[PDB]
Amino acid sequence: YRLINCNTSAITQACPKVSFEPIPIHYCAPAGFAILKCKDKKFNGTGPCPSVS
Amino acid sequence: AENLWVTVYYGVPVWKDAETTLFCASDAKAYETEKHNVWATHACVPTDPNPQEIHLENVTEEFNMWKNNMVEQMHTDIISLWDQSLKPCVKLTPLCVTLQCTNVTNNITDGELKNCSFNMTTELRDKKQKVYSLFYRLDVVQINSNKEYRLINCNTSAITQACPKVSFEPIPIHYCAPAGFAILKCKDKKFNGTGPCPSVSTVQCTHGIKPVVSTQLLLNGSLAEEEVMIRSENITNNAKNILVQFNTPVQINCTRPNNNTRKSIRIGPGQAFYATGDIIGDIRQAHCNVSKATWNETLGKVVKQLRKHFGNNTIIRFANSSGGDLEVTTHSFNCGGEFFYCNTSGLFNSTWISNNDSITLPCRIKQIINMWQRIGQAMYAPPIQGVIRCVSNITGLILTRDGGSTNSTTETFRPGGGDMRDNWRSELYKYKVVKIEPLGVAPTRCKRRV
Amino acid sequence: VFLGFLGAAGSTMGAASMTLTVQARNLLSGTVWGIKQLQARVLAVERYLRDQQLLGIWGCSGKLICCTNVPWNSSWSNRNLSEIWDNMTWLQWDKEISNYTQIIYGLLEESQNQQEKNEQDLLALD
Amino acid sequence: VFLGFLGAAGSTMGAASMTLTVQARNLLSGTVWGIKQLQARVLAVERYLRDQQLLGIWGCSGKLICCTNVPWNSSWSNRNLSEIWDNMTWLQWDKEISNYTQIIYGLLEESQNQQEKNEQDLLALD
Amino acid sequence: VFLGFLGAAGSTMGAASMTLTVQARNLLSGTVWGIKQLQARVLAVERYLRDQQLLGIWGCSGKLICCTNVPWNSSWSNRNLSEIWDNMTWLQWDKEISNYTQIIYGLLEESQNQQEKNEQDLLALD
Repeated sequence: YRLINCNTSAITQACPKVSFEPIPIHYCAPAGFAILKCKDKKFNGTGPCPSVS
Repeated sequence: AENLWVTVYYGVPVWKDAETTLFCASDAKAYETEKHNVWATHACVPTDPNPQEIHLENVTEEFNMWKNNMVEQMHTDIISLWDQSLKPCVKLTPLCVTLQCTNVTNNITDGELKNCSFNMTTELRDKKQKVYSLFYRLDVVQINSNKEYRLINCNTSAITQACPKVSFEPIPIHYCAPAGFAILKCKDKKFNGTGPCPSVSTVQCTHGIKPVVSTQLLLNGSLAEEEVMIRSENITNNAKNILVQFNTPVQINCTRPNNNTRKSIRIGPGQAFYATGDIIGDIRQAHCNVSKATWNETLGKVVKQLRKHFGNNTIIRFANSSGGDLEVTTHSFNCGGEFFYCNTSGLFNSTWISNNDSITLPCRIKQIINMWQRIGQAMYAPPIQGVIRCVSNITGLILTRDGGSTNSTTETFRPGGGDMRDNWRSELYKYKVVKIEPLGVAPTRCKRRV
Repeated sequence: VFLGFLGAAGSTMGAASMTLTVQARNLLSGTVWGIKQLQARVLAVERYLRDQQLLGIWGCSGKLICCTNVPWNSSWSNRNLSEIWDNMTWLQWDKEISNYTQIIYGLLEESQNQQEKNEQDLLALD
Repeated sequence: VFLGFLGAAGSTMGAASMTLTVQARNLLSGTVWGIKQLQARVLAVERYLRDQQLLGIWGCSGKLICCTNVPWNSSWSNRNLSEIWDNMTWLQWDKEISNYTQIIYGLLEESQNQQEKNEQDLLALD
Repeated sequence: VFLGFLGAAGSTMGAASMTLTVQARNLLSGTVWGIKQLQARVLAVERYLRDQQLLGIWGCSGKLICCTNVPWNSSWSNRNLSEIWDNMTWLQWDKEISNYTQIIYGLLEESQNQQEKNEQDLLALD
């Protein structure tokens, strides 16, 4: 046999040091922008929200 | 009353001369040649679709086509543009092996090319590849029986292959100042390159030029106005390379009339090579055709402005370049992804005193090149499927002269130049930078309260 | 008369203190290669901020017109007022300050508002 | 009462324009990946200083709430002071000004403070 | 006797309120092996524009000195006046407000210009 990328591509092994568990991140905004959050619970996505947050 | 003071006004029409960094613009229709960034457009602001130009009066400034530092930055911008448009692609290090070269597969009637064989590494590592290609006599040199060649740059440096999509024909771009800076234009007709310019306008954004890598001639650019331009850095210094700006456009139409074939060569893992496949059919050599009518008048028009630059009664001669490298002896320019080199002997060849069809020039097809004197980088231009053609308004010229000679009797004029900085002077004679200083000051007679 | 941005670059200073606001518009005008604009709009505020700080300390605070209390001590480019505001433009007179414009402002921020903003709480303690 | 930030969006214009000193406190305060936050804050002060100039190249000079001498032209949703100012919300009032707010400031620096603070000059030089 | 920058370090508050145009003038002052400059300067106007921000929202705007219309809430360490200005420094002063300036500063902005500038739109209209 051969390795499978060989008939198409190059390939690179990562460092076994680097771990890969999902870790949380907050997305940010500066002076002039923000992010909205419609606090509806029964929220089917489309429309104005009664108690927008 | 009369004892003067200090009175402050902000937003005054006052600026200073200083040099700094502009930012790109490039229209929005020129945005559409792409090819994974032809040149540099990424987050670049598209040109204000109508770049407002504000005419000025009672405004004077000294422009210069020599100490100008917009030539300085531009000469190293295009170097790294070229560098970065190259540096993530395929290396061709296994291609520095001796190539068996022999007179190309024809029925003689010489050929200029050769049918050349070699080994090469494929997708698997341990197995090699028998395959042959076709190179020009400038792409290879005889390192030392059938004549044995190497890639001519192996003796020098390491090379690269371009990602084939990149379209190399020059593309129009504009130039904008951010706020706090402005751009001034020298809209005059008889500008001797040194002293006060006669007509200034300002913009946030300029016109559209094309990065034309052309030694000797200039094309794809900006024509002159009225009587043909005879400009010099200082009209008594022959060691400075001399520049010209035509009024009449001479129409060119370079072509590589060979329906080219491109070979898919697996030399990875992943890496590939695009080899020069077999030329489809009849064999013709690349060339550039030029109209006879407009050339005959670029003679008489330019000539009579030279007796205005030395003697109303003398004899003027033109001859071709005696020797150097092909960039200066021939016409160096990219035509469709590869570089042409046309023998410029038929032009620089005339004699001048005090008082239907076409023509062409023979051009050599060059693919590998080590341009920009970026000592360390030469590379291979991928083959160009299909017949190539490229047209342009011929626009400029670089040339030189002789020495003392027999004075007033005659004088020679020859081609050369080469250094891509004097080519950037063919458009930068009319552009310089300013910074805005809105806080003026004046002595009226007034004062502020306590 | 309204002849555009920098339209009055070389006419009489009286006709040149008109458009004090159009030149106060394009002092702020709002991987790689994005570096070409990010280092350009950085130097837009740099041509504005220099004057925002200077005028703020002074009796200007705001922009446009701003009287000051500095005697044009006749050792400077002493001229007739007509030889300043009537026969010259911005360019022809900011030429004249240049011999002494490095001397005028050991005063506006250094001898005026250093002292004329500390008698505002020896007086204002009533 | 110090509720928070911008609760008065579907609330009346005065209750909105009440806390004029709340929203202006937390906006400045005091490799790759370290570049997306970098390209966000230098384009977050060029626009801020574009405002710092405009409050100075008009007559206001100071900060906060300045009034104007401009025809609020009748075509712009005219209700009474009490049916606009003492009645409506910036959810229900900004829903009516939008389509023509570009004509109001085709003037806010043009025929006024450009020529107005120059009227201060042709005056105070003779 | 011109003692330099912050040369009134360990001197009386009154004398150390003189050079207000010395520690505020030069707070703006008008590849690799280059990241260093372009990195460090992104901090200069972050700790300067904060000051051009906060003076505007207080009863200040006009630079240097400017008073307030707020009660000095006597829960703070109030002291005798001939034991403050006559003798204290700007280096001994700020050490005291340390333990509670996060409770202290919620007033000039929350109280004065939230109401003392809303006594001006309880002035100018009808």
